[PDB]
Amino acid sequence: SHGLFKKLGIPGPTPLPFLGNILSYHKGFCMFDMECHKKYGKVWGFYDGQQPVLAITDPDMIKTVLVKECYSVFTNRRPFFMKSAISIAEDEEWKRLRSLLSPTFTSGKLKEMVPIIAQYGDVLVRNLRREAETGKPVTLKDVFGAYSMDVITSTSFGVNIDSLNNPQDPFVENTKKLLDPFFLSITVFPFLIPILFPREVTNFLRKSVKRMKEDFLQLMIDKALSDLELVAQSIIFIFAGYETTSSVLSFIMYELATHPDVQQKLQEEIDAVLPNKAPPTYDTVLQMEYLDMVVNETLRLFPIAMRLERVCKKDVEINGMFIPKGVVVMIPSYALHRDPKYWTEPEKFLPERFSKKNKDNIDPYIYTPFGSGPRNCIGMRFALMNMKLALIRVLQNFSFKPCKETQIPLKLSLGGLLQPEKPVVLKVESR
Amino acid sequence: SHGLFKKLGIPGPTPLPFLGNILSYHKGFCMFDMECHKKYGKVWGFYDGQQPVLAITDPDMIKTVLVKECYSVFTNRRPFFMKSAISIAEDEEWKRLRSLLSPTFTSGKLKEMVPIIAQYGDVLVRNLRREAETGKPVTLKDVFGAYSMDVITSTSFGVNIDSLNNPQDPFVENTKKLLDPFFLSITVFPFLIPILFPREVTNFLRKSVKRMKEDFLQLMIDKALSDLELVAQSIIFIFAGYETTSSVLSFIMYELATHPDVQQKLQEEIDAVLPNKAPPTYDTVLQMEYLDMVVNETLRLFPIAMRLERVCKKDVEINGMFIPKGVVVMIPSYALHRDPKYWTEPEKFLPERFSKKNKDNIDPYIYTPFGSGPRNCIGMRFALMNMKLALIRVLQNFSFKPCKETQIPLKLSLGGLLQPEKPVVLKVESR
Ligand code: HEM
Ligand code: HEM
Repeated sequence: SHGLFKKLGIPGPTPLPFLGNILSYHKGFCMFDMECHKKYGKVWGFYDGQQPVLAITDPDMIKTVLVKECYSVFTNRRPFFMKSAISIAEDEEWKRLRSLLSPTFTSGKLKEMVPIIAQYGDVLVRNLRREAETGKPVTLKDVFGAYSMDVITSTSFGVNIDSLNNPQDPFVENTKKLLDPFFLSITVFPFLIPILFPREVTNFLRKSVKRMKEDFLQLMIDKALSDLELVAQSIIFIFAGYETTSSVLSFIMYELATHPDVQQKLQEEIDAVLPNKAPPTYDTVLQMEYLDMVVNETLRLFPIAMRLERVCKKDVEINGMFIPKGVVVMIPSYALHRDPKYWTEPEKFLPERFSKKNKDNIDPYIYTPFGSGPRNCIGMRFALMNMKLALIRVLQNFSFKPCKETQIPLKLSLGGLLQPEKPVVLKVESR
Repeated sequence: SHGLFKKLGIPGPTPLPFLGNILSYHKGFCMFDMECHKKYGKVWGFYDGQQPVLAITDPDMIKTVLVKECYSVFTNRRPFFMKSAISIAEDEEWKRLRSLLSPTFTSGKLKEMVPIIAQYGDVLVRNLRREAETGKPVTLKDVFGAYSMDVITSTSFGVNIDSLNNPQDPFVENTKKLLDPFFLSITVFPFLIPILFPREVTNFLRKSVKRMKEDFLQLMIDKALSDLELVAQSIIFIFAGYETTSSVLSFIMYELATHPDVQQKLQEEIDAVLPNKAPPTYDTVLQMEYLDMVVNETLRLFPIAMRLERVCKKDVEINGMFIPKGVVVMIPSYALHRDPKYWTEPEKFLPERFSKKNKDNIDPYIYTPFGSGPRNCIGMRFALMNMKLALIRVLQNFSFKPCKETQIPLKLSLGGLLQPEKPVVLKVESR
């Protein structure tokens, strides 16, 4: 089906048989999208193996894909027991999951979780203090991974542990048992998908559900919600709240160290709203406008999901172009967030973009770090609050500086995760 | 997912891992269904490999599966360039194909084809005459296969050839290039379906389309109908009108020879409506009530499609039982057509079942030789007329008797086609 886009008069790189365009992935998903946007412009088509993928960059078309024609045509992502997971689930079954999980992520239910995750903010500082007193730079991912792992367990299960100081709490190690060659192989060869996580891990969770069959799990329990449906959601939660939270935090702290003006200016906002290391609260966080700007700006530079995808369930025509059924429509968020067409000096870190003065000039469909429409990121409010509560406690206590080992400029990982090439390592000084 | 039916409280044979229930196929699809109906009764569940299949035998439930909830839940068959074929096509794309082909199979367009296929009835007789004069029995499949191949080409393409006397007319041989180990392997292992007809054959057809891109093909041309969409339909047509037509004709002539009372009684109906070997016409065929009864009764005994299947697209509850999504619902036509619950002496051949006196007692959802609902057999009227026009010319000229080589009782093929175990071979005498 390599002839498809040329049959539609849609430009794009020339697919090779079988491989499609995946050989262009050597520069990384995101550079491909950026090279692609530069030369083909506003729409282009490429092949993930034999799978055609249509990339759109027009905000009207995007709104039509993510919001307008969502339930009708573009309801699902491509599929590539976890078929129950809300992100993989499809059509009426996704709808069902989403409707049952929508109240679990209310602004409401977040305010109740704030005293819980705040506490792990206090734990991050002590671990940070341990290293700062040593006098020497830190590998952010180990203390932000420890923080993010601690938070996500007790939020989804209510087990109070300390990843960084409790080596093998039996729940700790099994949580660490998470993990590409696969993806690339499957992108070109998804035709071995109907052939193939440790059965060991699902059990201890499906088991662990019992101790609650007696956290998200309760709010979820609050067609019947199959216990194993419940397990599929928690695993999606654990991966979401782990890998994303620690990565974004690394990216923020790198931007704060390389811009001491922003960091100290953020430290001032924290010191006025929360005088003398006052404990962060839910209403308080929502007051810190410059913190909101610092977070949104780091997510503009580093949208960890990179792309947003929808399958075209039927032959349709949106805003004047014909989308055949089975085409994957792709919104290249990364490339869009760095497009001189919509952003000034896109490579620069300028939190003032999102000022109450300039936030209104921003097209919500160009800026999609959490996606948009009914199928956008459900854990958005929680993710933002999880990260903001960590930054507050940290900048209430420390200031961060680059070191000889700080990789400046930060280079991105060549693979399919959005993470630093080299781990962010910064000097930590107690204020 | 072998635990699924026991989790639903649905009885059925005990699946083995991987294999599911396919080891029960040794007796043949149809006997399995019949053994199954006998012991589990009105609903049962079995596994084609890992694929759960729910068999229903209640006429209300069947109506709900084939007619009521067709477009909503049970729109497609299981999928196991031919994705364009109308029988394999799905949802709005099937709808599109069906709507474009509906007028091609009108009662109207059939009346125009009658002079065409009548002519090949005259050809069958000459070939039959050749063998009858020899004085000796005939292998029905060779002269009914020749007839059915001749008819289907000129109906779908308008090429006047004589399969039995033209050895290798280039269109003849390529048509013969049609053809189970696959099915069974794929039933248990459909998980290699995303890995795999001669590319040679599609070409000569996709090519041949040109000579008409300048028959069904025109009526079809009479979203755009992709030339290759056109090719997918014709191949479905060629297989339909070949293998089914010749098989049913064999089955009819076997029932006519083993019941000379019916055959001579059918010969009388033909001689009154069509005096002195008068040429059959469209209005004339539709007058032969006992011919209609003989055909319907042979199709009751021998529904060549055997089963009717629908995939459950979403979790629903029909007439009081819960059908989860992705379950294949199966209506075991064969077993239903031979169920003492609805038929008297089901093994007997009694065309009087369908008399104008007793046809009204017949439940259209128990008797589904062509299926029912929007997705029933589209070539039904044409198939019936194709066979009736052949029987008329034949019984206008010959009477058929069993021989030493006539396999009485007729045993059925153990495989997955519905055909005689041994080829029907009958003595042919000129009247
Ligand atoms: C800053 C960290 C995160 C970012 C940048 C992020 C971003 C995204 C994006 C871009 C999408 C796709 C939406 C679309 O295609 O329109 C998504 C989906 C999703 N996200 Fe996140 N996410 C983050 C953290 C989390 C967390 C902590 C959770 C929950 C614990 C979560 C739960 C989900 C779910 C369930 C979906 C799928 C929603 C659906 O299919 O209906 N995310 N996220
Ligand atoms: C006596 C010979 C035949 C018999 C017993 C027969 C029977 C059947 C049956 C039982 C079905 C399935 C319907 C359902 O699942 O509800 C079917 C489908 C179909 N039949 Fe036939 N058929 C015969 C000959 C033909 C011929 C000659 C053609 C056309 C040339 C044809 C075209 C079709 C098509 C296109 C479908 C699929 C319809 C759809 O998916 O919408 N059949 N047939």
